[PDB]
Amino acid sequence: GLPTLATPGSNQFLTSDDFQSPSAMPQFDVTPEMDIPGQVNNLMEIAEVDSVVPVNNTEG
Amino acid sequence: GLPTLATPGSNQFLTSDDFQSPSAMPQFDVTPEMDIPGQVNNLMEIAEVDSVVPVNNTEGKEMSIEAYQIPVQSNPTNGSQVFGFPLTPGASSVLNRTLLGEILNYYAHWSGSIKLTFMFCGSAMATGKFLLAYSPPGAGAPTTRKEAMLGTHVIWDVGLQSSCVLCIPWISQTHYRYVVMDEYTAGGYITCWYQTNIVVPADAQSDCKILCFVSACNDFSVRMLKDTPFIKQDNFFQ
Amino acid sequence: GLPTLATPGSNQFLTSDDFQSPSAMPQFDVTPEMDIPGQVNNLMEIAEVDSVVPVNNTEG
Amino acid sequence: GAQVSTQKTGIHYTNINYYKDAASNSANRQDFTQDPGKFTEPVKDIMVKSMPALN
Amino acid sequence: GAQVSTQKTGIHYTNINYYKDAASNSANRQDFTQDPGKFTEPVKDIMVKSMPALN
Amino acid sequence: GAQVSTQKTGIHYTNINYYKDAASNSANRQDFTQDPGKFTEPVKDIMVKSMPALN
Amino acid sequence: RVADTVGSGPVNSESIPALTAAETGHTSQVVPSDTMQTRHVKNYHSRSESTVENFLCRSACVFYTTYKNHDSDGDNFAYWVINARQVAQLRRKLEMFTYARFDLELTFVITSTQEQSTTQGQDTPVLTHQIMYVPPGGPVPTKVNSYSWQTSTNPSVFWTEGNAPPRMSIPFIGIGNAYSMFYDGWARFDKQGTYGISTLNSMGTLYMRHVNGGGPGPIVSTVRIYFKPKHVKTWVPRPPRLCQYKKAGNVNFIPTSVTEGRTDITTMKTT
Amino acid sequence: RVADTVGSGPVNSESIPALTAAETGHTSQVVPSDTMQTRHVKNYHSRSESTVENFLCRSACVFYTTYKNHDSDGDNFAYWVINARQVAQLRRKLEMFTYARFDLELTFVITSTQEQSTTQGQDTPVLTHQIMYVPPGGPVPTKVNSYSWQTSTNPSVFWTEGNAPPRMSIPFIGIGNAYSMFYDGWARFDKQGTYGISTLNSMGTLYMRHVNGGGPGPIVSTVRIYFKPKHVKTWVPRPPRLCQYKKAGNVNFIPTSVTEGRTDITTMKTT
Amino acid sequence: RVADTVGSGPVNSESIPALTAAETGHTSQVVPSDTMQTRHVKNYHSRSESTVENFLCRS
Amino acid sequence: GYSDRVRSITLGNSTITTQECANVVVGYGVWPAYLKDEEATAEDQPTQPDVATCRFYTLESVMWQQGSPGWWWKFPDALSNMGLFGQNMQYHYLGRAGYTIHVQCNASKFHQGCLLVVCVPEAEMGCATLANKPDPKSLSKGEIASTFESQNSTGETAVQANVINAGMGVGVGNLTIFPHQWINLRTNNSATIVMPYINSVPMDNMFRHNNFTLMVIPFAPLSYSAGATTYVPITVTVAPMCAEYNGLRLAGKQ
Ligand SMILES: CCCCCCCCCCCCC/C=C/[C@@H](O)C(CO)NC(=O)CCCCCCC
Ligand SMILES: CCCCCCCCCCCCC/C=C/[C@@H](O)C(CO)NC(=O)CCCCCCC
Repeated sequence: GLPTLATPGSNQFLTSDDFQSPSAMPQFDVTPEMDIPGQVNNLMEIAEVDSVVPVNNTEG
Repeated sequence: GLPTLATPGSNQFLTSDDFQSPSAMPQFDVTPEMDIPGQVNNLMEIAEVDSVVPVNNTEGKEMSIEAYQIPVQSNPTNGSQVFGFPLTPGASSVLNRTLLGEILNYYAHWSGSIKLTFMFCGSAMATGKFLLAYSPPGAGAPTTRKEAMLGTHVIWDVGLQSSCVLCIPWISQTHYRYVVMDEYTAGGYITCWYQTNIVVPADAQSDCKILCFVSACNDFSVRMLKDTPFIKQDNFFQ
Repeated sequence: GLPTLATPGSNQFLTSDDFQSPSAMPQFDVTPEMDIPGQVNNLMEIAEVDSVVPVNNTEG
Repeated sequence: GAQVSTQKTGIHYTNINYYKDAASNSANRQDFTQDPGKFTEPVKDIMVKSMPALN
Repeated sequence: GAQVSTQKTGIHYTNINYYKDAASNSANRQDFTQDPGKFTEPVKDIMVKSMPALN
Repeated sequence: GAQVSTQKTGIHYTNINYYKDAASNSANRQDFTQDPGKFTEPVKDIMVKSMPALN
Repeated sequence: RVADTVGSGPVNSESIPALTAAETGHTSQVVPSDTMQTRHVKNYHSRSESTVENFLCRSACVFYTTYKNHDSDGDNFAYWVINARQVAQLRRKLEMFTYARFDLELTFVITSTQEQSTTQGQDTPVLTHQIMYVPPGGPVPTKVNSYSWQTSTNPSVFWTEGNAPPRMSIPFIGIGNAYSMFYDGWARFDKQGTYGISTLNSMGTLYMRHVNGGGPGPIVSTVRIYFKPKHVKTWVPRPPRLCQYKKAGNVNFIPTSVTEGRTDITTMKTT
Repeated sequence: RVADTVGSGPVNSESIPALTAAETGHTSQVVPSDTMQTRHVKNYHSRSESTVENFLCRSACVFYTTYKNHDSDGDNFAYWVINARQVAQLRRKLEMFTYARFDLELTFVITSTQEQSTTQGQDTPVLTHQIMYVPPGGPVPTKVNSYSWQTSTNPSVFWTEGNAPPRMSIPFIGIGNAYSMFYDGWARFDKQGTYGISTLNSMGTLYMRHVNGGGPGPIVSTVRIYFKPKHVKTWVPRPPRLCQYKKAGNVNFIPTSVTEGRTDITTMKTT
Repeated sequence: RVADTVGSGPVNSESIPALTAAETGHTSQVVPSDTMQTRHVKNYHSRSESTVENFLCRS
Repeated sequence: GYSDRVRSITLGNSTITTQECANVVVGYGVWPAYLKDEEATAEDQPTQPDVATCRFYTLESVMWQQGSPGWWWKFPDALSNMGLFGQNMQYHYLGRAGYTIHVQCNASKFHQGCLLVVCVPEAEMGCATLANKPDPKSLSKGEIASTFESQNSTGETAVQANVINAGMGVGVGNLTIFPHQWINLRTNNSATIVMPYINSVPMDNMFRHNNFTLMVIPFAPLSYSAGATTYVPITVTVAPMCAEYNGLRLAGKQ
């Protein structure tokens, strides 16, 4: 056995972690990717779009 | 000690994992491999094989060998229907229990073309032309030789070649279809009709029987493993 | 800490395992090997030897 | 057979995939593609800022 | 002395065997052999689709 | 500084010793020496099978 | 990374960078360099954290259930039909895109609580659970001990309380080339019956249960399910959900105001 | 990977791709390109998940037992004769092939439950078990403490409750060049006596037992055995089991219908 | 690994592979090729598990 | 000058002719052949009778009827009484061999019906009575064909012969995974299979183990109009191929 020293944070569950993990479904053949129009890569491409502002959000 | 940080999933037991593990029997000398005939590499090589379909699984006949006997005879009218079942290979009382059906019931997703072979078993003196047809889902189910004929079909004349191969091609909005009966993933309808009544000479049987075999084509595949709904159990056996 | 995922069989004790383990006696100087006659390498060298069979293991 | 990628800074980090199914891998966050031209300027006609949208 | 194999996709993964008995290794799932000719067409006589099975 | 040895089959496995005392190492099972001539034929006189043990 | 600012001086031309025709539907590529003088600014800001991948890649509870260690009649196990619309948080996030494609990272947080009794001499051993996934069509369990828990094919996880939470990875199991977040359609070709996303929905059930009863004392365990999309792909952006959610199987809502009101169209003292 | 579709146009020939002689026993290599016009479709679908290896390679419970921490007379340990026919799930799977060859991955899930009493002042320490395999011919245990548990040669596993489930690997221990799933033969050369697979069956017993009694309070532990074939080889396919199983030592069954019935030979409304 | 079998045909000689003098204390190196006809058999069997090391190496 | 119906097979002093056939199904694509030195365990030299044993033995015939559910013949044994085959079979502990099975049945252009001819290797069968094991006589009667039933079999020690399950607890209509051919009176006349040695061991005893069973089940019931010949027999002819034997001794079976 290769000598190991566990460090704090072990057996911990961090919502925003990012580790590899075992696949519950081995050798699964995913359905091929298609080319749907209007793909988004970053939430900013959204915010660069114009939307109407409810400036007169007054009295009802 | 080399610093280690254990991640979630540790000391967990996942049925479908796949790690190395210590051998309980070290340096064991396994018995040499022989060359048994008929080796299988994939469950598909199975489903590409034909098996008889119990199309006439009607009124108690599922208990008899008659379940596989499609009735055919001389009629005083044209266009009469011979039989019909939905392209729902997975959960259909007719198909689901075939070789193809059995395999399918161990999965949840499927895609591919199907081969339906028909074998006429009447006297060699008997004749007749049939119309085997597949109508994709969308409209109702064909109820006339017409309608049925507006679909994908083959007209099978019974000459020396007593076996005709209709071939249900894959036609779906999606790549795969659920193995269970889901209307989203409907499969369509398979029907057969008299193109030209069974003609026979004197002293020759008017009624005959047709056998039907189902099997998958070279473009067929399956996904998502699951237990069969077909085998139950109450206590451990003895 | 290098991310680690323990697999089943951990902290288990298998009679027939075969891992390295820490020495309770460090740098111990073992007594030199001598050349005793009749060394055995495999239990078969034994079974290839003849022994008398009690064929007449009859009535007492 | 590992791979080294740069970290998120203002130095790299080594990495190896231990599983056979690519689905087991970690999220690819070193990604940075972007095309706003889909959502803005989706006009068949290219518009010059200096010019008017009617002439 | 490791080995790199490709993953199951629509990138590889490194791997080393730590045990002496090959039985200890993981299931070989990267396998993909297939011969349906055993089960279908097991006839001593090759059949042409265009032709009839009786002539 | 590791070492690769073949496994027990009908492929190898890498291995490194982490301890300083050789006694810490695992059992050497890849061993396969053998001399039955010690126990059988321990006669100073070589015997030909075809011949008799008295002549 | 973001674009840096360009040095701008005074101008005098027939060029109209300040005026366009929004009626075009094209969004203006107007920077501050136009309509005003600017210094030069090398901008280093990165959009790295607003990437679709990062916006979604974070574990979120999607549901949870309960089950007792005891109960005659079996009946002491739970199940849940996989789906991501019973929780407000994540649903709204996923529903900012019409179609998406991604792998999923399953993480379960199992906990047990003990309830009041009269039972005495209780020295309860560790608790071991079993979560079993059942693809659609598979034989479903009836009692805490029906044969189906053998999971000869169905994958499942066994876990002993006290250890790190369980976790697995799921590939993109969609039938089509992507997951559909919305579906303005019906199930049957005669528009009769189910209308809504509820028709594309069909991903099997999840079964939980105690393996060992522990003690004779009453216990109640709760299983929390956490999704976490990975390797993401998103298509066709949509207006975030304005009205609160009302049902898990449909879009149904009760009309909501566009925002909150203020006193005048001139009040800076925002609400 | 699967085969892709070929572009097909209209035809007019004496070629009969639509007609054969099933009486041949040869299965038709008829694609949709024949008997109908087709577009060209590059098919990427992979059969990867239907490989014999993947169909079997998944842990499945094959049996389980019980034993108390206490009992005078020894008699508080269990045993089980290794065999894979006491469970319906896996048996049917393995029985889809006549002969098979493979390594096995053993995984044990041990749990303990405490039963009602009157005992007081119970502060029970951790439980440690022992599973011991006994090849056929080896000396079998009599009481919870007979000398044979020394396992000087027999391999076994010691495990403390609360940790990851125990696991080992077993090589292909068959005598012949493969495991036999069926055996239309007898044990003795005079066809007298045992008939069936039950004769090839002979792989030793498995013994379980508590190492420490824990406390004086009554406890009952249960051991679940899980097999998981690896590096698989399969020969001669068979019709899946139609009738339900009735015995573990033989093929015995009570006649079953080929499928379920419907109203007419024309009813699309399947059962 | 074990020794494989040698192909044997019929014999007629003054050679006595069947008879020795056990009084010698030497064990006979008699294979089945002598005293009977045999086919040829390439034997792959390994003695790996009967090695002194493996016989003892078990807790 | 030919028809893929025509056919002439010869082994020893025997010869088979086929005026109406499909093709010839060949085991699992594997053609029978003598055991190699690489796959052997028995060290003694084997006997290869050849012509004396690898020839065509023709079992007792059986009459097909409008009700006949089916027939079956276990195989290692069935030839236990055929000339020098059966003999070498009694004097040896071990033996291995392939076969050429030829089922023959003929009617007129006015008769109709359809038989399924299969070779089920390792066809273990169940008992009619859950608690017991079917006695030997119920399993095989040598050259005498055994019969399936069009209903449930009854008590004691018989075999659960109901045809729908082939006495193996499966769906009779799936037997088609094993080597087979169909005899469709309308277009057929005979069926021919070439079963190679199939077993998990290089050789086996022949009286203790039946490495496969031939089954002839009619899916399309025989029929004919009045006046037509009423007696339609079925005849099985089998020929051992590449038979080797080992471990010679006195003869019998325990
Ligand atoms: C032990 C291991 C257990 C593993 C269990 C895995 C269970 C599967 C979890 C899958 C979660 C997918 C979430 C994707 C969102 C889609 O639900 C939506 C969202 O509105 N609609 C839709 O429903 C989209 C329609 C697509 C249909 C896909 C059919 C499979
Ligand atoms: C601490 C470590 C403990 C390890 C314990 C290991 C125990 C051995 C488990 C072996 C399981 C083998 C399963 C293979 C299936 C065969 O049983 C079948 C199946 O019908 N028939 C047959 O029986 C086939 C006949 C072959 C005879 C083989 C003789 C060994």
